[PDB]
Amino acid sequence: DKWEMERTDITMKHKLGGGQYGEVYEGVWKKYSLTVAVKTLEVEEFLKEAAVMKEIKHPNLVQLLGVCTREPPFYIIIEFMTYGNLLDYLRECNRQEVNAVVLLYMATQISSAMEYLEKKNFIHRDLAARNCLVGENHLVKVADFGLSRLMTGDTYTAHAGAKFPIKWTAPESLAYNKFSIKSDVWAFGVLLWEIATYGMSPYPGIDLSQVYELLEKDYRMERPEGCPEKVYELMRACWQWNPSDRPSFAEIHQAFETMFQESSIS
Ligand SMILES: CNC(=O)c1ccccc1Sc1ccc2c(/C=C/c3ccccn3)n[nH]c2c1
Ligand code: NA
Ligand code: NA
Ligand code: NI
Ligand code: NI
Repeated sequence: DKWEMERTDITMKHKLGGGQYGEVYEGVWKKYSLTVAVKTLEVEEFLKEAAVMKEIKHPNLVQLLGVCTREPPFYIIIEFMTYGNLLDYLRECNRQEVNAVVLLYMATQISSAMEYLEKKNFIHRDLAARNCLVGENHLVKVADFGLSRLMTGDTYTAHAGAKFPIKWTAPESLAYNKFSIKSDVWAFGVLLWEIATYGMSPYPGIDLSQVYELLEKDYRMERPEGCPEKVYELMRACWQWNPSDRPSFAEIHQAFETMFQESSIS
């Protein structure tokens, strides 16, 4: 395995982001003088997460640097994203800096990554602002591929009693445990809303237990202040009850590439 490397190549620092990420550590890869992120350690899931990261490559997907899978503790070496997660980044930013153009740019990058996954027949299953990472100059990458899967059909069935982030999860996924690229499209809609609100929590003040009933009744979050109408329209298409009525990531991406360029012209 070309991805396999010597653990002693890495000097292990403190846990990343005060522990919010689970067991993931800042580390220094000494040879290359490089700060990296190291995921350590059922290991069954852990190892497949690594095999997946070896299959996917894209400028907006967090890149695998290497692994030590041969003996415990197991390492998963991932590129270090200097600004941390998108949620905290949106909350803490200077909005004059991270403005309407930047928000468009973020959606374009993320949708670019999802269009690539869609074309490859993968699903992510954990899309959300907390799972995106931010680099210099508002570079954004999707991370956390632990639940990512290469599909054999058009649908994937989570194991019985698996539990999900209710406010990001598509109705068919909540009810039937069925995931598809369409379910990702739904979650991407929630991510857009997180972006438009600079990291507000979705369905504000609405208790988790009532969310599914509301969706069945075709309640959807309102258009965030300052959110351009075209973007709200996309959100609403993402939240269609029928998965087959949700746009593809190819379409979503094209819509953002268009908006982003027109905004850059101004
Ligand atoms: C087990 N958990 C994950 O794999 C996971 C889940 C959600 C989001 C990310 C990750 S893995 C991860 C975590 C942090 C990073 C970073 C840097 C994090 C950071 C950097 C500055 C300040 C605060 N946090 N670079 N690359 C990373 C990869
Ligand atoms: Na999801
Ligand atoms: Na599962
Ligand atoms: Ni593109
Ligand atoms: Ni494209």
